[PDB]
Amino acid sequence: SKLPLLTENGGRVNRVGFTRIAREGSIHKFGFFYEFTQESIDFDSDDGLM
Amino acid sequence: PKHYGKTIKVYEYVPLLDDRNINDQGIDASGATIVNGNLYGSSKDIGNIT
Repeated sequence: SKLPLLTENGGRVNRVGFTRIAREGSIHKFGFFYEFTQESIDFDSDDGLM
Repeated sequence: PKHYGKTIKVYEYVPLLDDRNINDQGIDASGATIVNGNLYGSSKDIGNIT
């Protein structure tokens, strides 16, 4: 029922259109940290703690 | 030094002839077991020492 049949007379028949889409992504920020005192590394048994 | 906590410990070695040398190793001159293993300890009495 939707075939682009064309007659001998031509004319403005079977005009089509096009479209495009836009994709998108974004970045976000992350991070974490830890704290320590001088005594927690100086008096700690393990010198390789850090 | 580092990595040994905050406490310092040291041994004191009591002399053989001391009243606070309390041990159960005592065997007397005749071979009998005695309650003291420090000979006469801190005694200064001639009778006890003899």
